Parts: sequence; structure tokens; C-alpha cells
Amino acid sequence: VECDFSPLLSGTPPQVYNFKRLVFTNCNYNLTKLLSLFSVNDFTCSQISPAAIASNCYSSLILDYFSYPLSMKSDLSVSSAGPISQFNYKQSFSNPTCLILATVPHNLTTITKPLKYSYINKCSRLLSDDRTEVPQLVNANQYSPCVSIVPSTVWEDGDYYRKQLSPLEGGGWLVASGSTVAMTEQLQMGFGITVQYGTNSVCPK
Amino acid sequence: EIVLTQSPATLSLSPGERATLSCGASQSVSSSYLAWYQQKPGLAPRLLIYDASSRATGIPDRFSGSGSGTDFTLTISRLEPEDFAVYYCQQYGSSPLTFGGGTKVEIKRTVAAPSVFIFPPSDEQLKSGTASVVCLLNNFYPREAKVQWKVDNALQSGNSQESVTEQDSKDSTYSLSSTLTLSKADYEKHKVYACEVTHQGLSSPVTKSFNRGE
Amino acid sequence: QVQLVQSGAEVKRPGSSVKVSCKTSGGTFNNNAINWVRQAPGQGLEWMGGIIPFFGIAKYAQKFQGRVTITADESTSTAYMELSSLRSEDTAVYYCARDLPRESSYGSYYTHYYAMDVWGQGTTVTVSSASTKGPSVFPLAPGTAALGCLVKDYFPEPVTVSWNSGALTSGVHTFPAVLQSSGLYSLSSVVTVPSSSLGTQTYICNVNHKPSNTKVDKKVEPK
Ligand SMILES: *[C@@H]1O[C@H](CO)[C@@H](O)[C@H](O)[C@H]1NC(C)=O
Ligand SMILES: *[C@@H]1O[C@H](CO)[C@@H](O)[C@H](O)[C@H]1NC(C)=O
Repeated sequence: VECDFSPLLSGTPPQVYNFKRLVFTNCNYNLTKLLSLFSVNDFTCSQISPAAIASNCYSSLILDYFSYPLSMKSDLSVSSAGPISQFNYKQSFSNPTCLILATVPHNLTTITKPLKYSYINKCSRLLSDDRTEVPQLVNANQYSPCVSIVPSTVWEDGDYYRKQLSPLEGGGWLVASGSTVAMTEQLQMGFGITVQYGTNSVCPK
Repeated sequence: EIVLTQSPATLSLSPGERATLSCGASQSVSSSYLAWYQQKPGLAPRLLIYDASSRATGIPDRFSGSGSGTDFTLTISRLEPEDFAVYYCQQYGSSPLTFGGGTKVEIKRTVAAPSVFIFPPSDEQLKSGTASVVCLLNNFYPREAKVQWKVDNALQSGNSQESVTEQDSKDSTYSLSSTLTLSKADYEKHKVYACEVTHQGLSSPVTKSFNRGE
Repeated sequence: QVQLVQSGAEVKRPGSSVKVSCKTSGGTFNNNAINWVRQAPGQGLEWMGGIIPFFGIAKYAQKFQGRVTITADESTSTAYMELSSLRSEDTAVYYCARDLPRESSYGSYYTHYYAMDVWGQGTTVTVSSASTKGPSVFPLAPGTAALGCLVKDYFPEPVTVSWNSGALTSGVHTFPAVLQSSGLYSLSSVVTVPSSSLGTQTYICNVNHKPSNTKVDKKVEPK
């Protein structure tokens, strides 16, 4: 049984705050073939190496992917402190991880472009006292608490989204603001890989 | 509401002396969320101290704050001339935000009795049907003074109003007016119009008077 | 460099409403909450409420709940306080003031409505049933002599008084106005001068009440 990466190659990759997760156990993978379909602009890892991530056996392999503009490379890093890692997407600090920035070649036709890149520039809660603010920093392997009030793609840079919470949900307010980056001629993407060592049935082919 | 009580109401001190200002809260001020402000006449308050003890940007070192819970203190180690003003504490540990009633820091100087002057109504005003009688207490210290109007010896009540200047920048005195208002008809029922002044710099009360029509 | 600039003085009748504006310049809103604080003549300071720009949600002191609306327009960087069912006891200077900005909680939470480090210049709001009216100006007729001018029965504030077109300043005391039971203001301005001067020197008080465009020069002489 081969690990099935093909959902990645068909359709429009979501924006970073809606990153799509594929999880793999008990299967065989070929990461070097998958990456051969893209033009890889950056490939950096933490507690592992690009050579190792393609060659080892794991008890679990998780691959996150999304549209992402190369111009925001500095905001997609295990060292970053900007809106992406604070509010949109954050990897595990304990398991080995890699981050890959890539471009869809004209070769690759089954991946479709959204109208622009979008990200959450801030998600925050105002508590029921109407005076205490709690910025909603995203947890590793989780989505922002604002994904339900932010559209699939932000229409205009600076749009606001606001939701009053019922008392059963804590009361107060949940507010997000969205930012956009103009689409590029070729779609640019981000990939996040997280591996775990356990019984290690995720092995290279 | 957290009630903030400032004391003393007035501090009277000389340039170079140390000023100690207190603020007491009716209940504990959470997280030491207490600020101090300076306010001069006609101007907006100016933040000096926040979070009980942190100096705001640009505030000189002679200002410091301390305290916690329900007792807080603003200290000015050595007063400069520009430090004479009103000071307010403010708590933001609980909603609604509340302020103290203020402490005035004024320049202490030697006791000075007022010069007292009385002004009859102008003839033009009287003919138009009203009599305003003005008593002036000029350049005295300290601020406390008592002014009584007596009309043919009868003490007046309810028909006079007082106004006081801010402390003078150069001699550190105050001046005060008191204005007695009667109808023309009521004014012409009496003869002697007198304002009687009591002040610390006066051995006995000073009276200035006139006789209507003389 | 950050400044808060408020709209100008207002005069309102009881039962009406007033809306005061406050524009931030010299910097961003940067999610610093805007507070509204008022000060009645001779009194201390009272927090009415505020708004947090990121959320567009306002908070009010219970004593004003139902009567005050605070809003904010990020596109013009302007906040607004609207107070309704005005009463004469709402006569006051109304200040907008910004929370002291602090490092972002992204601590782990962030408290709005704080110590306030930048304040507007204030907006005077007078609530009264009086109509605009210029003052009558009467002489306070005169070692040391004292003389002056009584500036009586005008509405609204303010009036200015000078002596001899500003050439006479030493020994002048212009008193703060009092509000009379009629609802009109009155003040006196006085000066002390040498008694020897009363024969030779002319004394004129220049009174200006802009709301009624009243301008009066009154010569004060001995009776
Ligand atoms: C995996 O993909 C790479 C990339 O083309 C290829 O060289 C290699 O032969 C593949 N291995 C297997 C077992 O298919
Ligand atoms: C598609 O074209 C790209 C050009 O960047 C090339 O690197 C890649 O090997 C091609 N993939 C195929 C033919 O599957």
C-alpha cells in the first residue's frame, strides 16, 4: 500500500489558515517523486534534515499544504513571530518537522489558483467584561478559533469579521481581520511535514 | 464603584520641599492598576505615574509612586515652581474607572491680610432697576477667608456670590470678590451697605461700607 | 507626536443631545482604546466610557448606560461620544483620552481602559435653556485705589476683559465667572493703581463676548 499524496495535486489549495492535512500510517511513500512535480524554492527542517525526511521510517507522517506567496517566506519559519505563526499555522516544536516553499509549474495543470492569497492578520477575543482582550494565538496542529468567521478567501485587504458569542460560548466577542496578497502568475504553495517515531510502518518505497 | 479618597485636600509647601500625596481606595485595586495625574488650570490632565510605580515617558525623576491594595502614595522629592498644581489618582483595576477628588499643591508664603474695597452700584445700573454691590479682597494668603454682607447691620443670606482667582504666580496670593445683588426697590429700603472680612492676617474683622446716596 | 483633536464648544438645550468628535493624528489607532472623561466646573474627573477600536465594542459607566453612545471610524481615525437627554448638570468639559499603549498580548491578555497618556484639548458643553446674550458692563468706580468693571448677565461663556487695550496688566484680577440663579453668567475685572493717578490716567476696560458679537470699551472714572 502506497501513501496517497494525490489529493494534493487536484483542486485549489486552501489558504494558510485553512491548511489541508493528510495523515499517513502503515504505507510506503516516495517523497522525492512528489517534490519532482514542483519547483522547490525553499526546504528547511528542524530536528531532521531534507535528506533524512525522505529516507526514514515513521509511525506517522503528516503533510499540511496550502497556497502561500513566496514573498512571505520570512513569516513561515520555525523562528517566525509574525501573523502567520501567531494566528494561522504553527508546527509542532517537539516532533521533527520540515517546511517547503514551492511553485506549481505549467507542467502541473490539475492544481487550480484562488483569486488571491489571504491570511488572518489578527484573531482576538473580547471577554464578557467588554474590556479584556485575549489574542487567539493558534496552537500547533490546530486551526485558528476564527476559521468559522473568516471566508475561504478574504475579499479585500483589511476586511473585518465579527461574531458575538452566546453566554454558553463564554459571551463577549470574536473578531478577525484579513489581509490579501495579489495572486502570482504561477501559484506558490507551502507544505508542512511532521513525523513521529513509535511501530514505524511509514517507510520509503 | 471603587471610591478613591485623596488627602490632604491642600498641601502648602515651598519650592525645594518634599511633597507626599496619599490616595486610599474603598476596596483593593487589582493588579496595582493605579495612576497619578497632574492638572493645571485650563489644561488636560497629564499622566505622571501608572501601574502604581512606573514613571510615564518624559516625566522627571523627582516624581515617584508607591503602594498596593488600598493605599497609594505620590511623592515629589523636591518641588520645582512648575509642580504647583492639582494632582489626581485614578484606578483602572475595576470598572467603572474612577478618580480621586484631587489634592492641590500650592505655594506656601507668609500670611498676608487682604486689602478690602467696596463698590456701590453704578447709577446707570441702579436706574435700570438692579443694584450689584461688590466687595473685593485683594492679594491675601492663605486662601481661607470669610465675607459677610451686612445691610443696616442685618446679615444677608442667599443673595450673594463669591469668586476666587488662582494663586498668583509672582506673589503667591489669592484675590476674592463677593457680589451682593438686590432689586432697585430693595436696595432703596436701606442705608448702610457693609462687607465684613475675617482672615488669619487680621487681628479683628475689617469692615468696609458706604451709605447709599452719599 | 500623537495628538487627539476634539470638535469645538457646544451649547445645547435640556433634553437634546450632543455629539463630540476626537481625531487621532501623528500616529495610528494601533488598537489603543479611546476613553471619554468629563469635568464639571470646579469639580474632579468622571469616566463615562470608551471604545476599543479593533472590536468596535464600547463600554459605559453604569451611571450613563442608556444615555451615551461611543463609536469610532477607523477610516477617519475619529472617535465620537454622543450624550442624550442632556440636563444642566451635564455642563462640563468633555475629554477624549487614549490608553497608554503597551506591548502586545500576542502578556497573554491585554487590559483596555487604562492609565491614559495622550489627552484631547477638551470640548466645553454647556446645557442650558438660556438664549445667547451679551453682557451689560458697569463701572466699579474708584495710597492704593481699586477700580474695575462689572460684566453682568451674559450667555454663554466665555468673555474676555483687558484694560487699556492690554497696556495695563499689572495688578489686574479678572475673576472667574459665576453662574447666577437667572442662568446668566457674571464676572468682575478689577485693578489696583496709585490714587495719585486717578486725576491723570484714563482707565478703560475692553470687554469682548464673541458668541453675541458684543464688544464694549467702558471708561471707568471716579464718581
Ligand atoms: C521515487 O521517485 C524518484 C523520483 O523520480 C525516482 O527516482 C525513484 O526511482 C522512485 N522510487 C520508487 C521506488 O518508485
Ligand atoms: C514538469 O516540469 C518541471 C519543470 O520545472 C520538471 O522539473 C518536472 O520534472 C516535470 N514533471 C513531470 C514531467 O512529471
